[PDB]
Amino acid sequence: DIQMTQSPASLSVSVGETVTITCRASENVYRNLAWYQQKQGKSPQLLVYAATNLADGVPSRFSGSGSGTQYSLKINSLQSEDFGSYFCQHFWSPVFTFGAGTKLELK
Amino acid sequence: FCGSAMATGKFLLAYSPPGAGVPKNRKDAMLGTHVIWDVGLQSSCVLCVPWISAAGYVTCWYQTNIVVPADVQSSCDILCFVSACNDFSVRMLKDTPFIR
Amino acid sequence: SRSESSIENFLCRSACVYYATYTNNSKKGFAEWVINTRQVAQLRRKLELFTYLRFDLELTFVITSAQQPSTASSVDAPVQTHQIMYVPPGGPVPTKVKDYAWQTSTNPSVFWTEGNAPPRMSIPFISIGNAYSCFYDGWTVYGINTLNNMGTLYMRHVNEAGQGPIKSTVRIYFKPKHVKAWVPRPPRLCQYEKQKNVNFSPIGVTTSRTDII
Amino acid sequence: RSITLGNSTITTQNVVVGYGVWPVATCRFYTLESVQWMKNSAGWWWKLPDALSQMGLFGQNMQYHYLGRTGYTIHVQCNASKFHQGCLLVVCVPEAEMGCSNLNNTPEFSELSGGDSARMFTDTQVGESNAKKVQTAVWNAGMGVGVGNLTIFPHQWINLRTNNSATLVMPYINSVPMDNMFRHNNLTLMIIPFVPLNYSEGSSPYVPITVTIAPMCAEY
Amino acid sequence: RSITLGNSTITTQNVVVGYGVWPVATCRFYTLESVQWMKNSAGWWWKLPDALSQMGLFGQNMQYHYLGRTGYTIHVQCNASKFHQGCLLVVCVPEAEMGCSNLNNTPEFSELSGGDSARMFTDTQVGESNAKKVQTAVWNAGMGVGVGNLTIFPHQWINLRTNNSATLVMPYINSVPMDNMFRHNNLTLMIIPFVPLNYSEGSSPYVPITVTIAPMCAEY
Amino acid sequence: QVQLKQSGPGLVQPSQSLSITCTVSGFSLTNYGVHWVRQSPGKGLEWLGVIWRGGSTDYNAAFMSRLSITKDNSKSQVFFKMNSLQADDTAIYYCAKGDYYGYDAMDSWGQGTSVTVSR
Repeated sequence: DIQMTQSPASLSVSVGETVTITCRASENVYRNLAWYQQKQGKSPQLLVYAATNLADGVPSRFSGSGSGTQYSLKINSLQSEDFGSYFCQHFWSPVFTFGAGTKLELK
Repeated sequence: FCGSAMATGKFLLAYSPPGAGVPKNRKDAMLGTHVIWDVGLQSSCVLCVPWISAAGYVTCWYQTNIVVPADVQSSCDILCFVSACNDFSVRMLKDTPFIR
Repeated sequence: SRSESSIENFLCRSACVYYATYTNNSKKGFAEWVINTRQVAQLRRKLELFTYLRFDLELTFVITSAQQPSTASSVDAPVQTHQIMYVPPGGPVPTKVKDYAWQTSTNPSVFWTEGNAPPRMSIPFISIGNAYSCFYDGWTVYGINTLNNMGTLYMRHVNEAGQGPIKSTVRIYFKPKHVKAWVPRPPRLCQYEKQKNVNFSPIGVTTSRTDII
Repeated sequence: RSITLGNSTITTQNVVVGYGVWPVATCRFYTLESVQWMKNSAGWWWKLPDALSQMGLFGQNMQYHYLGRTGYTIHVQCNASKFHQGCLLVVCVPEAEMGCSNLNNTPEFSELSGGDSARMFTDTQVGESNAKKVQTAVWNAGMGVGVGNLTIFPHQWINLRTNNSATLVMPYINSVPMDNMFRHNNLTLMIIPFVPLNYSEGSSPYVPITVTIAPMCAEY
Repeated sequence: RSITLGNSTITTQNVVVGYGVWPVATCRFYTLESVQWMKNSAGWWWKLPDALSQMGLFGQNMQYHYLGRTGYTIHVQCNASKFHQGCLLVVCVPEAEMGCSNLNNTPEFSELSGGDSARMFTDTQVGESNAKKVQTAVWNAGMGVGVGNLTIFPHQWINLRTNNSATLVMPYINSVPMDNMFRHNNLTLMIIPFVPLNYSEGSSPYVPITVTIAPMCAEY
Repeated sequence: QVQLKQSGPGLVQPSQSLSITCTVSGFSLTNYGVHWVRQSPGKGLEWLGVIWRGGSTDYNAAFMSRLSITKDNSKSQVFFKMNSLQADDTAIYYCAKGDYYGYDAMDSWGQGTSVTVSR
């Protein structure tokens, strides 16, 4: 089966920096990727579907890219409300599997 | 429609005949008698209706959202006018109840 | 020069659409083919440019034989004859080399000895509708359209082997006549995958170059 | 301007008709519910004599009387201010035999046609091992054909710089003169955006697109 | 013989029309379900624009469109052999304001008119202290009038010795030219047997009576 | 727009069956499909199974024998039965709709009901 490895483990950056996050697939997915964000004990929300397209209410700070296997998401400037977990998910073929899940402390 | 000069949109003006119920959706009001009214083309639509001494409703529905360019306010208002189309037929005069 | 681009001069050609072998002694040696245009890839692209076609049909068969390895004792055989049966849509269908469906009445069939001219036959336009449909968005299973069924073909020997078997091949040709087309279509870009339907894999638009300038 | 049919009124002000030819309470301007054109959109499509049937009295004529002859006319208009930019393509393809994502099967019914609800394209591939899903990569346009060659069908460009709307008239195109409508969809309306919608900050971030269908001379 | 309207056919072979004057899928011969005439019978009655409304597409025209103008024609025929004897009276009274059994109230709705089902008379009095019931002693005919004087209304004698059937034609009789049909019943068809049905032993013990109503020129 | 909710038992018995019914609001079931995702603190996120808009279902490979998902169109709820309810099912179960602009991703989610296997 295809596996998703989310990298790196966790970050702790101040407010207003440009951070990056990436996750890797096992075979080709053809940009069938979805990014998720879950705060402390809430339901997750969708931000980037198909690895480029932002959601309807998500601000323009988030940005994603990648094609083939190496996919990545880019935050240009942090705010105080942007911490939490971050998951990448492929939806190419059943079984759909997720990433590992990272965390932003915002020290 | 006394709103901005740039903003467009579409409205329904559904008249429900007496005997039928009030529509609770956009879709079934489209099946009844209505007229789709545009903002960008003209600024005033005319709807005629019989009236006689439920008994009918003149509900109006959002067809699309109001797209408006930047540096224009979004909230717009709408007036309403009433006059007699043809001649009425009154009979048997009485006094008014709008007095002490 | 424009008469080389008319629709009549664009399709009135020939193509080896089928190639099958059958022997006489193996108790199931008989060739079988359903008539459909979607067999050979190069003709399918030339006919899917239009949607509604209406043409007569003209078939020729070239048949040859080959001596299978017999035992001994100087095998001598006379000339062979071949029977080519044609079944209209909605008729009986054989299943063995000896069945009732070969000696039936309303299935036209030819008989042809070797060493002569090849046996041309011609089928007119058979449909309940007004035109064949090379595309059909609808159910009958999806995208089948049982109206444009043109029938099948069946071949066998009319001899019994005496001392040595003989296998034989057949190359069925194909030629539309008096073609009229309707409502053209853009030419199919992606490769063909399955014969029965229109399935495909997604592919790029055009072979790339290095940059815009 | 302000043409009426039955008990409905649509106000207009160019027309492009069929292949050169021209085509009792059913004669009314049905209106599908409008979809939203965003930046990252790919396209929408409706099967034509299926989107009318699940909702209208025309569909009430369908369930009593299967077989019919119809002739359509389609209005498509999107309202946007002068500050938006982008380009659409309104085309009406006959006999759109779409292909399945799985290589060996055919797509099921509920994926080819939402009842008066727009099925949407996408700009990636789709999965194959899942279920009967329509292969909906947009640059092959679902039929395995090049999307640039799609203008051989009757079409009309909507370009928000100058033009604003598009009106089509389609005659009855079928082989059999009388076919059952429940198992057959002869027309297909496609709307594909070539130049994607772009705007500045401050303006509204989507443009609505309304589709108005009105059958003319339905014989039973 | 064999007259047809819409999608129904009734085969006949005398007529008595109104007060001298003569009166789209609704023009069809509706047929109420037949009642059985026994020895000990008393009579039946139907309210006219209520028995059509609960069952027909004419009633489907009623629930959309309340107010209307209609003009009726009624066929009544009973089939019996030559060995039965008895006499009927087919009359069609306008504005039959029946009286209640209780002296201080008015009868309720479900006792004045069964929906296309015949309410039946009786030859006794009825109780008074019970509920809102129609005073249905037959010799006063429900309206407090002498039953012998009932032939001033348009009527037709069915006598099984010679005659067999009865056809009536009733014009629209109302004060207001347009009144709501849901709260008003303008006509009333009454069938009263004077000479009761008698037969010998061996013959069948009841004669069926079929009632066929057909509205003509219903305006809305 | 009011989104979908769910209603479950919350507390179970070990080696049993579970029954969570997810209640939707506003959208149909012929235009969308739902997604069943288990959120666990130990094994992370995992996908369990879906029912597509045509009525066909797909399950996870590790739970082929223990799952059975169905739905009702006009009544507008879905039903799924997890079986045999082992000790590793100490996790909160999510109900989420899919096909966000026809892309097969989870758009909106349920409130989540955490279940625990033990007494």
